[PDB]
Amino acid sequence: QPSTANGGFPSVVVTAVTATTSISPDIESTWKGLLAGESGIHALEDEFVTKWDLAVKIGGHLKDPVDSHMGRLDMRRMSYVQRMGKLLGGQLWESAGSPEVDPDRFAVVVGTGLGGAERIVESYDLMNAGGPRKVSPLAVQMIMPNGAAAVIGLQLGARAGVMTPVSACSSGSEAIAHAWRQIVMGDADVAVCGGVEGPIEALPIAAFSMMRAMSTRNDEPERASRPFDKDRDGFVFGEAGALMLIETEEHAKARGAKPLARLLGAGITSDAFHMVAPAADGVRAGRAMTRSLELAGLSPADIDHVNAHGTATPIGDAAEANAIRVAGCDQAAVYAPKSALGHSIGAVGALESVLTVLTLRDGVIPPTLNYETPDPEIDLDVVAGEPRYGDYRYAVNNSFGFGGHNVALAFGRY
Amino acid sequence: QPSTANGGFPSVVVTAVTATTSISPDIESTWKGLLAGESGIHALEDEFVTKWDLAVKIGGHLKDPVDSHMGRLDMRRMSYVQRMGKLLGGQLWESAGSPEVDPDRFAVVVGTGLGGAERIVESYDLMNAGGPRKVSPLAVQMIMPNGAAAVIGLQLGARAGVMTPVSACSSGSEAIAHAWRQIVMGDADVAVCGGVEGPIEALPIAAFSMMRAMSTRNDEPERASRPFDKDRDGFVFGEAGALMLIETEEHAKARGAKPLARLLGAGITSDAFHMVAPAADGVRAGRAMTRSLELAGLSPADIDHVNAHGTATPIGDAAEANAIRVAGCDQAAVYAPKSALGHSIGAVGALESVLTVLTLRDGVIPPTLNYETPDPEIDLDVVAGEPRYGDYRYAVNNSFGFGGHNVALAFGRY
Ligand SMILES: CCCCS(=O)(=O)Nc1ccc2cnn(C)c2c1
Ligand SMILES: CCCCS(=O)(=O)Nc1ccc2cnn(C)c2c1
Ligand SMILES: CCCCS(=O)(=O)Nc1ccc2cnn(C)c2c1
Ligand SMILES: CCCCS(=O)(=O)Nc1ccc2cnn(C)c2c1
Ligand code: NA
Ligand code: NA
Repeated sequence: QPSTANGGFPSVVVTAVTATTSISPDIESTWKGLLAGESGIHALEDEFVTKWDLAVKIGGHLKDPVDSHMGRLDMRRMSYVQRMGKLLGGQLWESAGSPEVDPDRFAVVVGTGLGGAERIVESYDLMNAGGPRKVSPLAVQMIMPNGAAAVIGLQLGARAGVMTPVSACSSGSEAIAHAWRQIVMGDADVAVCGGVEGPIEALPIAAFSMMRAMSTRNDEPERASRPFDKDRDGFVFGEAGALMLIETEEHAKARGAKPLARLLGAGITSDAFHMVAPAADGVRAGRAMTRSLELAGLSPADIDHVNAHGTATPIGDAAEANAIRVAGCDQAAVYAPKSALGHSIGAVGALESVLTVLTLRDGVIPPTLNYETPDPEIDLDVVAGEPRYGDYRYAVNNSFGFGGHNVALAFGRY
Repeated sequence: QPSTANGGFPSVVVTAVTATTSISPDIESTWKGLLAGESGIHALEDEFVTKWDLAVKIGGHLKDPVDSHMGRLDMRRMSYVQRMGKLLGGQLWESAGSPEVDPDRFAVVVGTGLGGAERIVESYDLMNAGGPRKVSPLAVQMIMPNGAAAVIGLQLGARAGVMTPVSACSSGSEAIAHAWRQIVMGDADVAVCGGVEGPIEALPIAAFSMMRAMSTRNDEPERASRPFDKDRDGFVFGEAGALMLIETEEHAKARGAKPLARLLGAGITSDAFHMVAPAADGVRAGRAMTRSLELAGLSPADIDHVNAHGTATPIGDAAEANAIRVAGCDQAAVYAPKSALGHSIGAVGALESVLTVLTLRDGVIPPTLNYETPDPEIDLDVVAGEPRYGDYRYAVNNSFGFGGHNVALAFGRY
């Protein structure tokens, strides 16, 4: 049975990464800030907080707003997530040395949680105001959730598939999983993959708050996101988008690209348990980790590091602790980046996949912020206080999305 | 290099199908009507046609509306596409003999074009009216585009992955492609797959009409959808949803299920050409057909039948004729079901995949309606007049979606 370790799958490497976060528009500056213990989460200055008197008054807007890079034309022809995708797509390609690749062996897979939803309301207002002919001929291509991936595939010339998986919090990780599949099955040699997501506004806060999924620790915003802490009380929004470039090792060697890590396997399972709550027993989520190991050719003892999904909801962190144990990975050093960067839904799995790559590259795990009184019922080796330098050889990034979608990505040091 | 023909991939069969269309809620009755030359497309009786004086006054509502099967509870807890998914999911399972399968080897892949979009506007109205606490705690799970797939996976107990690809008109075909991948890569033994889509309303008509993508032949609704006809003038909406059950041949034999056809291979490519127009040269779209043949282990000469994407836009049918030629399949007998059933976007590839199965099962192709003066620049063997009974051994179903997403599915007679 084929595996990465036994050569049954081609070797696939990560050759470039890009991300915009609440800490910085530069991924290497985000990484430096994480290591320094910085948080992207602050008091929301937006007028809409006072207008609605929202329960949640904290979150992390992008440090550098996407639209500060968008002129009038882009603001009229693209939804927000398309604008963010176009921005990250060009940054990534430049960071990769702007390679000339075969378009027919080049795929794009970019997940997102929702799509161009703000253009739905706008098109509906324009039609109420002025009739059907005041809907833009660009409305369909802006609204459609595949729009961000299509923009990037068109911008970079990808003709071996342009795909958009939608699985809430796991969308950006699942995109990297399907890009890995598209390469190992032979349909592509190189792929841009990741996730983009919209900004923090009042309706998103209201919608997730009404599930009691969100922290309300407004007095101390940087202390609010507390994954695996006894005093956690839900997640915090932190805006983000992230893409990575993956390609076969032979493709990378032939064009002089230095891999940052290896992408060794990917597991996708489902809870079939509840529409928003994860299964308490963590069994299917752990099975996604196991599956990524099977495809990589690893055993649980090889896993030095787990980049947790760790949203800091009470039930989510408890389910994930069971999953890590179920997968036999609970000796691994655990990092929960949402402690610092918050939750960006459809982008966050991609962002955390980039962070996992950087952990393997630099042999260091940033501290999980606000991990001060460890939850007694959770016994994980959570990195905290200051970065932990260590000999990390293999790592799993977890993403467990609303709807019960479990994605685990197995990465290796190059 | 592995293929279905050389045993490199496990044999995968189609064991059950279900669909709701503008002709009938029963797939076998839809099939009978298609053979009899029936059209689902009629004059729209909806008040909103007069209210807005839409250019387009024709379309095919479902013969049996989804919500005539939905009580008060389902109407409050699910978006439309989730309600349609729940309806089709239960019908499919019953039609399959309600098998007991291993949940851990059971996947769901259901595409859709947009998602629970009507609940976005509703949640936003509820918040304007009564503040953030009058947004439902169910809003997130109703809005999220993965919601229909999650509903079906939860209803049927699928724990080997629940996935939602979004690729406009190719969403329902791409879902069947990823379900086939999930089985042949070893992650699952059985999968429910297909696509669901929302209903015809005024804003969707306005949005697609402003691209000049839609027929305006309101005087003769059943004559309006004219794929490959010289006098075509765009597509017609025809509501639909469709799912099929696929499983390994060994899984099917072990539980006494009679396969209706074989699912032999799937090709996914992209145009990277334009956000809504297909590439004129049809090259990448043809390459998707070729790729499905490579994975099946077939040559172009084996392809007896092509179930065309055939939307009846001027540029779309011309591009697809080039694609079929590029793929070496232009001796195949061509059917364009949108001539009778119209375009259901995210569901239509799944519906047409079911129709391809039935063509192989029954050795017959329904007539392409309204094919009366063949376009001189297109030279395809378009079935027309009355059904063509023939020895169809292998067939390709094409779906080429807005955004440049090309999916070809290779099917074989069982
Ligand atoms: C980290 C913030 C996540 C917010 S969200 O999950 O509700 N996605 C989201 C997606 C698209 C748009 C367009 N406008 N808006 C406001 C959007 C929001
Ligand atoms: C501009 C309208 C925002 C819609 S919302 O406020 O209800 N947020 C939202 C809701 C559901 C999902 C699933 N994925 N994602 C990202 C979501 C986001
Ligand atoms: C065959 C009709 C296709 C219409 S459409 O492409 O615009 N999809 C669509 C999807 C969801 C909803 C919810 N309400 N409405 C009106 C919807 C419409
Ligand atoms: C209830 C709001 C309807 C939004 S709409 O009228 O603009 N139609 C619409 C627009 C884009 C896409 C992509 N896929 N699909 C299916 C789509 C459908
Ligand atoms: Na993670
Ligand atoms: Na077709």
